[PDB]
Amino acid sequence: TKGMVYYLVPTLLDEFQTGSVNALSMFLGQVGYEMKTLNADNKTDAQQSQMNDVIALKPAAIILAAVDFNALKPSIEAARAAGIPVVEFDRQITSTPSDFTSVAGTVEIGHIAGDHAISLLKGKNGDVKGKILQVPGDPGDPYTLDIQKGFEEKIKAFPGVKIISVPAVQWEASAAGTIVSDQMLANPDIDLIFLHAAHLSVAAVASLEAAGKKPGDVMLMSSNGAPVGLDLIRKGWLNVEVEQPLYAQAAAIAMFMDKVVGKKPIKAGDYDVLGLKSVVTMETWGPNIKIPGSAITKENVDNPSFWGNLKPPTAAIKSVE
Ligand SMILES: N[C@@H]1[C@@H](O)[C@H](O)[C@@H](CO)O[C@@H]1O
Repeated sequence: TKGMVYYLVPTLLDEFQTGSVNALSMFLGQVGYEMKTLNADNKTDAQQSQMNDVIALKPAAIILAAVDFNALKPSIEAARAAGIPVVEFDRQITSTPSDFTSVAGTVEIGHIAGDHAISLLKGKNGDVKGKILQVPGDPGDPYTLDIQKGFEEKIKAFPGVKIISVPAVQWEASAAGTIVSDQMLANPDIDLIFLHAAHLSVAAVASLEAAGKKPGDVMLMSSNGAPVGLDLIRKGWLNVEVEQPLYAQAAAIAMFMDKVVGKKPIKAGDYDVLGLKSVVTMETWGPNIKIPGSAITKENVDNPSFWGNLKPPTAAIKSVE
């Protein structure tokens, strides 16, 4: 064994989070690290306390996905000062250095979602008009902040589309259900609802159903690729799911961990991570790998490369030498 790695996961409340524990644990194990997971259960002060605890344990590395991206900056600094490598998973922290960061191309995921919304709202006469209800996730999470930026950039170019945006605080599907019910009663002309993770869409479907809607009446889209999302595609409720590449983000951390722990430089460039072109840059917050997401529709929903089909790579993750 090469040592222990602590993963500070923000919650265990959807398939991405629990999937990330499983993938990081398995992949790191393939490259000779034992992973231990601590769950913040959506409490910032818990995760901050967990950081102190783990710093005291002096592990080979810490993997953090911050509950709140502004709140954790001091903890990151403390860990690194104690000589412990810190890796950011999924939730990008740009305001202080980390030793590695592994994220989806989130602005690009918002762009893809934007392109599909536009396509979905384009009318017979070539114009783009309608009303979109957008349901971001928690404001403390750069994943949704950056998807929102990309999405809005696309949609704003077509001012005949009105957009209503209401975040689901703490990523709660229950909030999303309330939002969809209240907003649809006030705006019967909502044509499309874009939610930033598929577990939110599950609540949206129930809210639509309770208002008498059937699959396809209101177009629906979400943006993380979770299994419940792909199942809503198959059932006709969801028009599009723009996945983030969970397995690849996890695999990349395992692939580069020897370099992180060895304090060896991580060279900028294009890498293959589980078949995806993954881009490493040197940023002010340290080495960063950005891995692309993809749009999933009924036409390609069964592609085993998409993590919501729960067919992880068969072959050995290997350390980057
Ligand atoms: N990128 C992840 C999503 O996949 C996930 O749904 C939320 C909530 O767990 O956290 C992060 O934002």
